[PDB]
Formats: sequence, structure tokens, C-alpha cells
Amino acid sequence: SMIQATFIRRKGILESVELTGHAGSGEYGFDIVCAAVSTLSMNLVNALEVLADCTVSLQMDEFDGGYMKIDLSYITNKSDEKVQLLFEAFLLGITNLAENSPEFVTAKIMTQ
Amino acid sequence: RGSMIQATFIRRKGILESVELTGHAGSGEYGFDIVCAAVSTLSMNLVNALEVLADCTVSLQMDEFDGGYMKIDLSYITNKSDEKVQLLFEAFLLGITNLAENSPEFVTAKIMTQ
Repeated sequence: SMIQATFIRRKGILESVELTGHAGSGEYGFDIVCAAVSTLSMNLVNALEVLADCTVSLQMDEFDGGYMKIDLSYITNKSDEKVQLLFEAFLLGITNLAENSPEFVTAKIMTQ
Repeated sequence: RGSMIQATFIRRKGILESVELTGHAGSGEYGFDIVCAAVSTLSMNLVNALEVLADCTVSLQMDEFDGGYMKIDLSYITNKSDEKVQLLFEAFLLGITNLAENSPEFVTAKIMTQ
């Protein structure tokens, strides 16, 4: 069991993220890390709404090891410091977890 | 048994300055741990995001023992009123808030202002 995280930073700013494999896999040591991923995942989507007045493009489910995509491409708000500052903390949170448990987590970043 | 983590937020003058976390570390069963893993992540993230992105260093304090004890404090950090610092903190308050809402039996949070 492994969680896959891919961020997309276009010209210096975070645009989207496409996490997969979280949303449990009854494997405790893993489910632990999944909780972690999901906590950070939903907080972003929430804090971005509540605190940044940004309603991101969300897509999700907990089927076959869950899949969740958060897009900001179709939004001319993504450049708001408050949006970007929050997205950066999410990248900083996912990044540390994939380096603390490279066994369970993988964080990639495509720059363009 | 008696599995409960509490988030005590103090807000002095419109801005958050500290928060205390006790019990979030250690066991209680499976579902409890999951919550602990969630609080500890949001908690460790705030400390890291504040130092790295927020240019603000924080007074930390923890004893893995006795349920676990966290105390992220900003009462004496010059830039504590700084808006970057406050946004990241606000969101930490939002995360901890829903997490306590979704799992009332494992997490409790209060905000007492001064």
C-alpha cells in the first residue's frame, strides 16, 4: 500500500494536486499515514474556502484506495497570496510525510 | 479509555497567540490513533509552515508522555500579529475545529479570548 501525490506548479505557483491511494487500506501503519494525508487534504480545500474565499475545483471518492484532485487552473484567484500561502503549507506538509515515510508516501512535483 | 485530545485556543486582541494540545500522542485503540495522527500532522505542519514560509520562529513544548503535551506559542514573537502568521494559524484552528466536529468523541476544542 502506497499513497501517490502529484502537485503541479506552473510558472512559480501551485495549480493543482492529484492524490491517490489514501482513503484507507485497512493497514493501520498505512491508515495512520492516510489519515495524515486526508487531514491535510481536506483542510486545504476548507481553509482555502473559508480563509481565502477560493472555492477550488474538487473531485473525490474513497473507492479502490481513494482519489482526490484539487484544481485551481480555472480560477483567477490562484494568484492570491492567501491562496498560494495555504497551498504552500499543504505542499510542505505532504512533502515532509513522504520523506518521513517514503515507504508509504510519494510526493512528486511537475514544474511548468 | 477516556480517549480525548483537547485544543485550547487563546485569542488576545483578535489574534491567536497559543494553543495547548494534550493526549494526542500515544494509544487508546485503532480509531483513536487515527485522530491523533490527524491532530499531530496539522500541529507539526503549523510549526513548520510558520518557520519556513512564515518567517516566524515559534516557542514549542512537548512531552510525548502523559497522553502527550503540545504548546505552540507566539505571545513573545515580534511578528505574531503578522498576517501571514495569522492566516496559517487560522487554518490550523479550522482543521482542528472540523476534526473535533467530525470526531467529537476523540477531539474537543475551545476558544477562550482575552
